[PDB]
Amino acid sequence: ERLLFLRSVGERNEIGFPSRFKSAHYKKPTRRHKSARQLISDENKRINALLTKANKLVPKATYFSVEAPPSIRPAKKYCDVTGLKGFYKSPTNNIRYHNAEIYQLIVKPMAPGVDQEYLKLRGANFVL
Amino acid sequence: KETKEVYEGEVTELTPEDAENKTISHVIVGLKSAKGTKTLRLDPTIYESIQREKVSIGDV
Amino acid sequence: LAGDVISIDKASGKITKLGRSFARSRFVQCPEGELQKRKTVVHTVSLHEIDVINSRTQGFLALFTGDTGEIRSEVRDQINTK
Amino acid sequence: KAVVIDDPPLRQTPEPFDEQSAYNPQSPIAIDFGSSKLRAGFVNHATPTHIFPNALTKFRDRKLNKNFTFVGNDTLLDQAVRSQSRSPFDGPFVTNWNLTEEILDYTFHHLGVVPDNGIPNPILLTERLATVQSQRTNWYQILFETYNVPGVTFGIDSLFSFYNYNPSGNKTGLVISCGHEDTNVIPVVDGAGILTDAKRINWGGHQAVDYLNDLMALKYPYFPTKMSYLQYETMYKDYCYVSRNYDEDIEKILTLENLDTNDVVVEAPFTYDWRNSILHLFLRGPRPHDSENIHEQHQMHLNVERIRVPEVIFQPTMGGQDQAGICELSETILLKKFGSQPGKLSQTSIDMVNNVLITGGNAKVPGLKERIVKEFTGFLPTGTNITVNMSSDPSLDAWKGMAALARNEEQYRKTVISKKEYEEYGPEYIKEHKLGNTKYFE
Repeated sequence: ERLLFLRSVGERNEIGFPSRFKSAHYKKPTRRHKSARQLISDENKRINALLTKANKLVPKATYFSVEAPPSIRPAKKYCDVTGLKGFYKSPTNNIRYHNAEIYQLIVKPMAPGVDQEYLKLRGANFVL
Repeated sequence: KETKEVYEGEVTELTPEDAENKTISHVIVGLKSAKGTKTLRLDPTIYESIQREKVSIGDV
Repeated sequence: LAGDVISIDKASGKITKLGRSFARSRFVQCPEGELQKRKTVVHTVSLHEIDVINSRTQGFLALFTGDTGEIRSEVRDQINTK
Repeated sequence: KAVVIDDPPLRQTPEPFDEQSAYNPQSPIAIDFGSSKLRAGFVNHATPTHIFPNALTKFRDRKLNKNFTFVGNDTLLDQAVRSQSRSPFDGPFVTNWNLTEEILDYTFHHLGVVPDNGIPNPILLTERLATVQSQRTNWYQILFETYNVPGVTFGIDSLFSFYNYNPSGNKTGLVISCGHEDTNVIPVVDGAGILTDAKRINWGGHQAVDYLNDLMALKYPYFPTKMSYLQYETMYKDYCYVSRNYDEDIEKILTLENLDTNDVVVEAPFTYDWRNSILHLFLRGPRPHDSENIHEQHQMHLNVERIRVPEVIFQPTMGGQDQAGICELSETILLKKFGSQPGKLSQTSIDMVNNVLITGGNAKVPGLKERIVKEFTGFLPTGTNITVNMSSDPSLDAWKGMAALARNEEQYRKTVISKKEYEEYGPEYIKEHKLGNTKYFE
């Protein structure tokens, strides 16, 4: 009864393989999912190719040029597990902690392989 | 009867213009607080007092 | 060096060496946790010291050398109002 | 003050679909290919007729050919097809183009347009900033030779939003968009979006919900049940706001007098003093922990740091992206560019300050406006008047930008590209109209 409702909205919806909203002279060529990172990669390759055939022409507006630059003022340090002002950082696993209770209850008994998980949120998951 | 006018805030900019005639003609210093910012024009003696206090960029 | 116990003042940039810790190789025990701690120090200063300080011709060294030289009345009345 | 539990469930829509058979074969179609929400409608109507989450499912049913119930709120009709629903729109831009053709076929069914050749109407397209050229060639293909559209123009949706709330088209202003996936700040001079000067932040709202998921998972590693990502957006939209100033709040955010009103606890669905311990206050809030109670094992004590997930827009360094925040971008734009120097604002910069528009799907968070005006008056000289504008729905205003360019006909002819120009110039051609993208080179 619940399944037949989904089918009911389905036959309210379906379009056959020759679609009505079609150009009447088109079909589907080859189409694979190409990675967005790969799209940025070969866009970079195309601008690099164009610039290297141009100089031997500053780009006016690309995806790379409109990316925001890094900040010039020093970034504020925060505690990695509690989010407060991280005054201290552990010398073993490089985790910024708030105070003594945090350190002795979390940072010292922390299992290996999760400090990289904490540093991934800050974008310093050094381990690769 | 005297008036006391004061300037408070952070040194964002410190550009000493020389205009020799080795000796700086004037220094343009911009201050900044929570309510806004304001730029000042200062003589050589205030610049020498600034170098006395070891004021750099970012000091209140 | 390694093994020393020191006190670092962040605001004034003053370091004081409290002493070497318990390393066999002066000896003072290792301090307790919770660094960057709030410490309240209560200061008691006599009015004569403020009178000597506020008189600009006398440094604080007149409190020890004992050469104050007839501190005037206007610095004293300024101190009393302050 | 008794503890109240909060349920995280989202119900289903029993009425997903509706359309009208009558249509105008001359009136164009206004579309918005939104990441979080696809918006559709005609020209003559003021508000968009169809709003949809831009998602599809390929529902497989035995004995009935395994292709059912594709696009719309019918995905929200059942929780199972909601869970399997695949939004094709990736990080930059969409990956699966025939999936997009399924969306366009569905909405062309839902405007009720009877098909004449491919499409008998102009199509009003939205498009992200600084698009990859292969993406726009695929757009040219999927429009022109797949759907036979007479004319398509595409531009930055926030620029159309800027035009929508200042319809003269020649005003000077600053627009800051906070979209679903990226957010960006564009300066506009004389109604022309100068795209050499704009900057883009790779955070958006997708990564905000991802950050909230990661923090809530790391805070409670031994949580019994798993909590859904739709429930994460429910929790994000419900309990989140932006601080007036982040720097003095975080010292006070675990003070005991603060936790009475700051902390709200969420209940997951199911069927050595504590005042000295700051872990107890962080993990379990202002009521003592009941370690035996099945409610407390399923209690999600957030709002201890509800400020941290919206605040990463102003500082992307907690997000891991080494990009300057919105405040620094505003410093560089308003005090170093268009002839303005620190201490002397040019007239264009003062006009940009006088008209600041913020828009997008991520502007629904409270507290953004006062933080923006206080950060702006932090660095601007005294007496510089700052006027910042908000919508009733900041996400829905790009569709009104579509309607506004559809109204203004003498401006509409400049933006519209044709089939003849596309075939003459190839897919590597973009009109450099002011309310849209510019050429990659001079």
